[PDB]
Amino acid sequence: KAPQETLNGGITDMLVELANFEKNVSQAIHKYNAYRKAASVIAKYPHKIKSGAEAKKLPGVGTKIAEEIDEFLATGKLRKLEKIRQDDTSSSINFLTRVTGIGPSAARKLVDEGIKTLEDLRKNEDKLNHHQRIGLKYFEDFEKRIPREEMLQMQDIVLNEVKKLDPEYIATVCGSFRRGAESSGDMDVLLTHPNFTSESSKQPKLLHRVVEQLQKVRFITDTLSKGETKFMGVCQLPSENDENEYPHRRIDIRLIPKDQYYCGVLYFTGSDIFNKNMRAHALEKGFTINEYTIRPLGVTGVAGEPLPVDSEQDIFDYIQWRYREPKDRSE
DNA sequence: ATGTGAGT
DNA sequence: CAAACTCACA
Ligand code: NA
Ligand code: NA
Ligand code: NA
Ligand code: NA
Repeated sequence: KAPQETLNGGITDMLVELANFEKNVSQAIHKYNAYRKAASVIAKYPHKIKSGAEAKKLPGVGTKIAEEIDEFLATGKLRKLEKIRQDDTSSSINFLTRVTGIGPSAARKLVDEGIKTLEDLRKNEDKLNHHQRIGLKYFEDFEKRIPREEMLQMQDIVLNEVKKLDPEYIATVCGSFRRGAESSGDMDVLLTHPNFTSESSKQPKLLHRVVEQLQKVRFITDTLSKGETKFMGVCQLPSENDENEYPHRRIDIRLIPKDQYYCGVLYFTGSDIFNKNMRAHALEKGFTINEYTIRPLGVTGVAGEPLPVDSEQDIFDYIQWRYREPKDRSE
């Protein structure tokens, strides 16, 4: 058990790095696609590949990748990948990409202009948009881990402010934090209200009222993006008078229809492996579960009509599963 | 009925 | 989990 391999990680590591190079250093979408699928199919392969020709029999694996595998099998390396690794251009592109807001397109532009380091970026803030400038301002903070006792404190300020606005609101911090992790890198809040449903007249101000109120108490300090259903921004714990100021953190807040809430909470509580195991069991029972709904499945293996859900428990009830605590949703 | 770049 | 989905901006 077993579970995943583990058996050809060296090959698949090579191909994924090659894909990332071609996607976002070269502008070569087809090469990127081909490496990605070749990596994915090899990763499923239950035997330790001993030649390029053995890999070649797989669909997705052609002559060029088979030859790269020989070189990598024979030597312990691929010269082509050692050169990419040593390449200043590609390394600079990948570093700049760590800034939230900067992606391959803006990274290519910046490196072509000689912008490669944080210091370089901190001297050319006029080349960046608001998202990227906020990404840069807090670059160090946004790579920092977030202790659990911090997440909890963050939890009951957004939970409390939301209540004092209107007790009808339901807000939940999901992600690994919900499933019990000793640290996260981000806070992921799911928000809803009884008179926003998938059939209703929308009412955009549900999300804005809570965002505004969190800025008002100085929890939210910056905005990366903000629409009628989705907010992404920055928050901070209140510092103690003077002394140590807490690092700034990424927080997302998402408004979801009431009749779709618990499927979202379920889906964004994870974990990824749990989720896969759960939708797999659902299929065994004749149900399909996604982030929005759970639907029965018909004789022809296809049906719909969302089932009523006002609880995580309800989803479990339908697939005849004992309710699983988030605390034990690792697998 | 804008297209792309990003982030999740 | 990739894919689709939001949102920002040129
Ligand atoms: Na990125
Ligand atoms: Na300048
Ligand atoms: Na999280
Ligand atoms: Na996240």
